Amino acid sequence: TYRYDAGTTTFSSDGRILQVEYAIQSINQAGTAIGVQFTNGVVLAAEKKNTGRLVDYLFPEKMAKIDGHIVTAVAGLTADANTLVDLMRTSAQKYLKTYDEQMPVEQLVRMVCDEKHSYTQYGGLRPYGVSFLIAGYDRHKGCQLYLTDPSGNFGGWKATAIGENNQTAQSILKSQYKDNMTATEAMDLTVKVLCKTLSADKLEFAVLQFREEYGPKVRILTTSEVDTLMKRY
Amino acid sequence: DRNVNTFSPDGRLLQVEYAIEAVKLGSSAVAILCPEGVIFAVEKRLSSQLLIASSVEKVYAIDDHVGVVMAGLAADGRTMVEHMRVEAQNHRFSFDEPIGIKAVTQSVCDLALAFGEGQMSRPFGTALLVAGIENGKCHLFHTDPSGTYTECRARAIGGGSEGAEALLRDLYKDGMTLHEAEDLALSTLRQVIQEKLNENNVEVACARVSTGKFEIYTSEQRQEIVARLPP
Amino acid sequence: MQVITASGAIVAAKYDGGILLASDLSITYGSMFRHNNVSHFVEVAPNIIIGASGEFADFQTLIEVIKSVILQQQCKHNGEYLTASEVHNYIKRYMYQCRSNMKPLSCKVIVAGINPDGSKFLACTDPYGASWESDHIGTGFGKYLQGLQIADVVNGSFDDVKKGITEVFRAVNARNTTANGKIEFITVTPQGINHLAPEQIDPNWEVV
Amino acid sequence: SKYDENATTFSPEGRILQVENAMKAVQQGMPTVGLKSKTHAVIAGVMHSPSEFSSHQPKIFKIDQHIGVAISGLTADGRGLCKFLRNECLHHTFCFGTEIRVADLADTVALQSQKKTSKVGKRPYGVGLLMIGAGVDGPRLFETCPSGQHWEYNAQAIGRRAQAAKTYLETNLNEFPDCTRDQLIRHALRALNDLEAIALGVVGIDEPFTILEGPELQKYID
Amino acid sequence: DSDFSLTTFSSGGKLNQIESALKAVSLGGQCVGVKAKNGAVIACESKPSSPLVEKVTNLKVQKINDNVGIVYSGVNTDFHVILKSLRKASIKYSLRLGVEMPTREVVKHAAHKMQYYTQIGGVRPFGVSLLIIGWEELGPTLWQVDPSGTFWAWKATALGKRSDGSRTFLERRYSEDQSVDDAIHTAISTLKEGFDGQLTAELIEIGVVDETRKFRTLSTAEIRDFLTE
Amino acid sequence: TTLLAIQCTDGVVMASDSRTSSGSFIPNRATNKITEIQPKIFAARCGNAADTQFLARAVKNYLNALNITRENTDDSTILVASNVIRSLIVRYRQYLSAGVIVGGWDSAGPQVYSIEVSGMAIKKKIASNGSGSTYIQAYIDQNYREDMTMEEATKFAIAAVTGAIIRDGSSGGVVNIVQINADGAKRMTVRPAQQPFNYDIVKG
Amino acid sequence: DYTRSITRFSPDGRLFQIDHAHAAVQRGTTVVATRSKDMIVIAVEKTAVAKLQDPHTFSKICSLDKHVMCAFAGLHADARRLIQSGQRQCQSHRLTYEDPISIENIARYIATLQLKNTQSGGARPYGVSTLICGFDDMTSQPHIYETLPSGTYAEWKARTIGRHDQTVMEYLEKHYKDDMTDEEAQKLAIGALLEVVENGSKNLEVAYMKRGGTMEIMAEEVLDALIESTK
Amino acid sequence: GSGYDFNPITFSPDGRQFQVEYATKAVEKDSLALGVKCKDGILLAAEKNLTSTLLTPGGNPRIFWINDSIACATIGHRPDCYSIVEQSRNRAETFTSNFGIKITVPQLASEVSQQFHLAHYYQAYRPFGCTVIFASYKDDALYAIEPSGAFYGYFASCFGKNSNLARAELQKTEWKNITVREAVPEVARIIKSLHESQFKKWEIEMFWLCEETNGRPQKVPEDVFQSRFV
Amino acid sequence: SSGADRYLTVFSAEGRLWQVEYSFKAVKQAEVTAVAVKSKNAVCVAVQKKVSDKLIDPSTVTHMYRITDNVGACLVGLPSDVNFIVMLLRSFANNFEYKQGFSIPVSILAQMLSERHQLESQLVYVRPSAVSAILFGLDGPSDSFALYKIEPSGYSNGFRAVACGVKEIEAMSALEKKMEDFETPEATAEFTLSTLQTVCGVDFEAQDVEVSLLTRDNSKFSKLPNDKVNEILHAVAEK
Repeated sequence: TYRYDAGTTTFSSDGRILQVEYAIQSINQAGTAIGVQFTNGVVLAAEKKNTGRLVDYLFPEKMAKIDGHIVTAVAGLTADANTLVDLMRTSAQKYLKTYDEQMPVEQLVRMVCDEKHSYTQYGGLRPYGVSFLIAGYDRHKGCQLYLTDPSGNFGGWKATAIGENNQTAQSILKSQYKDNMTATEAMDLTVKVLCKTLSADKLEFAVLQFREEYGPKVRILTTSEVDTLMKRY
Repeated sequence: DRNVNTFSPDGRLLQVEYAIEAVKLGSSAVAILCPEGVIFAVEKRLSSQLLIASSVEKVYAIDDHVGVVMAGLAADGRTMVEHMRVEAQNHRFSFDEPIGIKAVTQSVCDLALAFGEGQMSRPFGTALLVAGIENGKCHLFHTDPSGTYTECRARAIGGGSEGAEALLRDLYKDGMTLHEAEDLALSTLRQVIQEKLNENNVEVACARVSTGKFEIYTSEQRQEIVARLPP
Repeated sequence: MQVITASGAIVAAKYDGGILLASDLSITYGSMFRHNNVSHFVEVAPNIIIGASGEFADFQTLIEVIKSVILQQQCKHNGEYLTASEVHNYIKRYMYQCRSNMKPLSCKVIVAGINPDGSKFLACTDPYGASWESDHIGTGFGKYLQGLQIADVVNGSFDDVKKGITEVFRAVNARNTTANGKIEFITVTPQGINHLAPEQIDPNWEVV
Repeated sequence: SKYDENATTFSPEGRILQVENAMKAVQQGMPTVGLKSKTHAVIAGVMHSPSEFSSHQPKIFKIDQHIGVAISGLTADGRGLCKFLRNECLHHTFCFGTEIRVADLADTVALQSQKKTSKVGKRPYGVGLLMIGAGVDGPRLFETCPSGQHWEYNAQAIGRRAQAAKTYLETNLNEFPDCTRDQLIRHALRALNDLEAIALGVVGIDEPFTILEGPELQKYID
Repeated sequence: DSDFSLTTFSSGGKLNQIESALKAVSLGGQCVGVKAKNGAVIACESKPSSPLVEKVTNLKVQKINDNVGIVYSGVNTDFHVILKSLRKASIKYSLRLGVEMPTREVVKHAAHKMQYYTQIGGVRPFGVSLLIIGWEELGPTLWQVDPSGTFWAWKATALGKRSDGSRTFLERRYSEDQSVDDAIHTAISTLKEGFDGQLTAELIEIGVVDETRKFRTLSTAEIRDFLTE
Repeated sequence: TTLLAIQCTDGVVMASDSRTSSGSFIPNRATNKITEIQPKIFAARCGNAADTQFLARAVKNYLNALNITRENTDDSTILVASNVIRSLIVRYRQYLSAGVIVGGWDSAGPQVYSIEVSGMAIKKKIASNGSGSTYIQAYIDQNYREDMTMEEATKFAIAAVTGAIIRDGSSGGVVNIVQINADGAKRMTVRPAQQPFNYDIVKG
Repeated sequence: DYTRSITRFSPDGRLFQIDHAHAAVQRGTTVVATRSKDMIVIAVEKTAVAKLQDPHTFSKICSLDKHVMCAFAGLHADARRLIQSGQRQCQSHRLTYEDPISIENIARYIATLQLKNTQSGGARPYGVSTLICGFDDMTSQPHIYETLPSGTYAEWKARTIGRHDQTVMEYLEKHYKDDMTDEEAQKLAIGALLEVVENGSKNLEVAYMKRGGTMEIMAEEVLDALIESTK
Repeated sequence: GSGYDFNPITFSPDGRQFQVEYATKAVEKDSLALGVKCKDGILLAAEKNLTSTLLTPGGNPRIFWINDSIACATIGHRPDCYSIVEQSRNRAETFTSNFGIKITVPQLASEVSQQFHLAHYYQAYRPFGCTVIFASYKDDALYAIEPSGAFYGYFASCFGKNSNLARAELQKTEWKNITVREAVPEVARIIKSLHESQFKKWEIEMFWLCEETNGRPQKVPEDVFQSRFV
Repeated sequence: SSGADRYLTVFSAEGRLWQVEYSFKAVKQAEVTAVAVKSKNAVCVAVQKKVSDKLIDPSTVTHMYRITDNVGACLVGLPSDVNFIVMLLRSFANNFEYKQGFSIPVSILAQMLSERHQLESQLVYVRPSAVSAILFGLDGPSDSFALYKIEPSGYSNGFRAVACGVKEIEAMSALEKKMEDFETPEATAEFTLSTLQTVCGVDFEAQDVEVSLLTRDNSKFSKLPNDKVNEILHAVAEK
């Protein structure tokens, strides 16, 4: 009967999928996740959703390694973000299995975004209320950072920010982001943006770095590493 | 709110009636059947001069002998045309004969009510005029979104359908010639449109008994009909 | 087409008053005389009996199917039974569908009935779904050990058709290894189906 | 009104308002009359005329060699039901080799429409049938309704103007049983006031179902 | 049709069915968790509907596998669904990999199932929040999984009735260097604060992952000893 | 295997050997070939132990299914068990190679139904199955009496299964007897020492 | 599976979901496709990109095949799905038929995807208008089909989609010529987009497919030269 | 029901299934059908208020064949009545297919109440606006399934218009102490007494499953009882 | 806010499944009360038997049901839902016996019913089955009388004594106030019927109540015949 159906995959008078717009709002009310693309790699830095003196910072709530060459930061619902992270990991491994090559970052982004968009356009199910900052490396586009939203729309960003106070982080990145940054410089910029738009415990970091011989490596900074990075700032 | 399959308290399928309205919003098309064949004349609504008129097609050759002209949603009419072409070629394959005009019209109409909810989501927003040659006899049918095909001798579908019917009521006769059928179709189209009728804004076609073929008129033939028109 | 538990020969033949079917009441497991007093015929309608020669498990499957279909049509038609023609048509279709599904019923099925129009209907569907209507049908060694005894008297008096069927089943008892027991006779007449007393049809044993 | 949204929703008075809306669709169809005799059945229908230059859209259809249906309501629903009826006839002939009975076809149509009303998302057939068939069960006339029920009638009138035809049939009801095929056709034509718009399909215990229109019907128009 | 999500974003970007399921959790019976240095504890108020209830027949503190145990606050029946799913997932994990499902993997599976029911159509979210305790390489780990499928680790927690006051009480009374004994005492104390009337051993269930890495549900006798110690 | 179900006036006597044969090896010499479908429905099993045990399992399942929607659990249960075994043997005719004598007691009294490996279900007062039953056919014919009581039928069934045991390599061991009357089923085991005769009747 | 009738006729005969998909297209960025006898030029306005946004490999322009360029206006993910289907279809046409898919055929396929979404229960319409252009063969005239969210498609001498479609289309009509050269078509598209872009060099991108060639993005230097020549 | 009467699977705040009792109202609107378990058999009478005099007198059955031994009187929404009749025939046929025996009216009643219950238990279905009285003399069973699916065996069942007065009258007669042949006059008396004068032409479709029919569902011969009334 | 929470089994703003509680109300609409007492030596369930007509066959108006030969189920609630849960419990027991090879325990059957009620209270397209099920019987593996009560919510718990129906609250109060470790099955049956009679407020006759007293001598489920029920009722009236 669809009496209580919300018509999730239905346009609104303005031509917007209301469920996708509300998912975007949910993201904008979530912890800030900033991505900064430096010379060889990308620094992702997210605000943990679940913090407090009684919370145990054992795992990255928002940072999720997708593959040896791709890491992600989450803004919004960490649950459906985890679902899409599982799908992204499976897609990267399927690409590796098919081609014996690490999935190009844009293809993994396209896959997760096609999942999101399939939820926005078919099935009458709510969209994934998560925005991903997918940092990655591939031989084609070098090191990349992609911002993906619940609509399934993604774009490459040298630097960007999502979540709470994402506009302030974006403005700070515009003011201070420079090309050809070093890993240290980009980490400092991300820490500065996070602090200016918001504590090491609450914050989590992940540096993708491409070395010529070692390849692309994802390193999600632990509590102690993030504490050291914050104290450096 | 209510399902697309809802019957109104009057007993009308609300979505079918709304699809008929969508047809009423479509380009005017007039089919005139004469003992010498049947003629489609459809308005091509050239919104811009950069619009390729040849690509804006209401007339579709379903088969060598039968064709259709659309009024309403061009894409839904395209789906109906695809079904009709598949069914005309399937009939040619299954029975080694051209599909009957009634047969292909009924085939496309059986798809009209196939919409549902809880298949298509909605009725077709296009009405068809299916004119063809079956066993050397010219047949013409009109189908509405309800899936109700009725054989016609002179029908009009689209923007000026009511006005075209009023004009044909005292302009169409059962013993006209092919030239007279062309003149009547083109005149009815001109009088039930909001633009001038030239070889570019009109698409003409004929299911001709003489050739037993549904041929869509070239620019020269449309120019000839336009020139011969008295006004 | 595997026949482990086999119903033996059937000899049906039209006579003036109906169809006289005959068959031993024995099911043979291989060459063994396994079961006795097992009617190879099942009355499926008041004027329609069905017998089968060959796999009796397949005959039971078929009889269950026929009875289910007859019950369905009785529900549709206020208890009115399918005609012998309709029942045989369904048996033909079912057995051909089973041969086309590659799970054929290894039983030659005889449908002997009286159609509502009073016409004697004697038809037979082989395990392959090949079916035919005859005035007399032999299945198993009732077909082979038959000669002209039935053809010469088919549609004759009940006594003549009974005598011819008795000759055929004397041949069957003499020359069929799976022939065991008395030969039950069944008259499908417009007045119903009558199971005549089974007869021990003895081969002439003065031959020794 | 609020209960009139689905064929699955009963109203507080135990009614399916969408089924009644499909019924009203049928009632707004062209007049259709059916008559039954001991040996013949007839369905005469005033075929709809959407325009003066449109041949009257056929409503008297040929289903089985001895069954014909007059569809009143949504023509496309009637055509889908006729495809279903052809499937049932084909399967009955396949299974038993005999022509299905019009009573069995009426039962199948009733079941199909009842299914269309017992599940959401699917809609009652806007079409109502007058199916006449002369089989082993004799000549039988059935009015199949969108709700999913059929009524066996000696005579019936459905669609618009049906009241006058129904009254006329009631007046001559007791005559119909013994009336000859020609007499039955004449009764159908009288009961069904519009000539060319009137088709008339007649079936008999012996004769197959055949449709007469205009000239073929003139001998009985009287 | 069924497969339309009844958990959908509202105008404010909030899944209102998620908040409703969290409310169902908040009326679902106080359950506490406390991470010790050498283990973790999941206690919970298990006040039976009647004394005639047989406690062992429906226990809120449950074992998912040898190393992972689970308590819940919320709807008992869909907690049992989640628990069957988690035990099945850990058995599948052992079949595939020869070891019990890791604590974090059990938590991620519970979170995935809850998120699934938050997104698929025809279903409501699970009205339970799970406190899953188990060991990992770095030490004991208490985890909370919400009806939304969002999971996160805790040092101490309360989920059910009066869980805000219980969480404040844990903030005040929880310490990092607690032993499993002290974690059990802290969980019992938190239950006492979140429970009115005499808090006895039969009214609470305690599960513990201790130095041995194995989850065990303390019997009523052990709970009595802890209450009297 | 030897199976011999006798429907007596006062009950059903289902006798069998206990020998499962794997070629010339007896993996199970104390085989219970008469499976208890229900307290008074038993399935003497002949053929592939896997197939016949699946048939017993599936007929228990089908008899429980029969009782999902009814309260007269004791009605037509032997007949339904036979019908179900027949349907399973026919349906799995390619796969299953199994013949079941389903005998016992229900509301309809004592009933024995032999479902042959072909899937031919027949109600019998004396049903026999298995390679060993062959050797006792004439014996049964000359020693079975329709008037045998459950005691007389039990003695006769023990003697017949003992003859089949002696003569059949595939039949051997004890005689598993099930006596099903209205009051229930009693199981007996006639070990070779208690059997009426042994190998010494062969040529003597 | 979800099969709600998302797209249904309104009482006035309009598919409001198609209207909302058109609104989504309008909120999409402007594309202009222009044709010279031996060239097809698609100029798309780059969305306002900050200094922090990578401007490479995110153009709205795409190649459905070595002979088929595509550009879109509207929801980027809807258009991504359409482009994926269109590329799969071009390869599928090559598989089924050795011939490359005709621009009419591929434009029909994409418009039929949009039509199916307007007809499929539980499927939102594609909020995407697609300018699908290319050459059927070496000797075939360049084609520029525009497929709308409604699933209708029409060939155009020059067309625009997205925001400012009115203004860009007016510019095209004022400045279109029957036999424009490659340079003239490039200038037409570039100026048509220049009228409604805050910056010429930055906000504007161009991709041209010459006869017997593949999709080719304009060099920034050559694009700037053409922009300055237009101004 | 303040919105609790549109979805069949929706309970009222009081636990009422409003769609189910609307189906029950559909049953109540229909002409009364009553079964009586007699000593010689079971007699299913069904009042047929012929709306049109043109209806075939020997047609429009309210009582249907389910088996060679099971009849089904129907009350309420005739489409649902015949849908349930065909589903009961299918249930009996499937029962024979599974178990090889004929279903019993109690078991058929359970299996068909399964479908009744599915109507208002799973979404997307409509409650069956019908009560079905299955009578079998072989089973000595007279089980009525109500639209909810609540099925009960009856000594004398009755549903439809004036079914309360009909039940009261059926109480006055010890049907198991009388035969179906001598129960026919009593049942016809009850139906005629409770019959509404709004219909001048009407019938009493009377089936019986008795020793005379060998338990078969047989419409009572017109010689025994003339169903036609004017 | 949409009203799905009050018509479907989705949580309300208070996190309550309104349809589940309305199915509790529908259970109470059965107008009968069931009291089950499980002692060490027996489990007696007594559910008052109300027949609305004299023309309804009383044997068909039952709330005791054989699930398995061992497990009985006293189902209180909507008669259609009661029949559905009877057949569902029987199917659960049959599937369990087929997969596992032994008769389903009362505890596992209760858990399976709880899972069905959980899928009803979670799947919005499935109604909560308005049945309070008192599953009972002698579990052989423990050789002890299991007595589980499963609510329409699916809340399943083993009980030393439980009640369902209209007077479930009063019956539960009486049970938890006067329960004992009764020494004999006769004592258990007397207490069960006395509690039911007291809470119902009507002196019962055997016809007016169905009693299933599963003892170790008779562990198979069966409704006690009216003579044994009358003897129990006389014993109750004896004190």
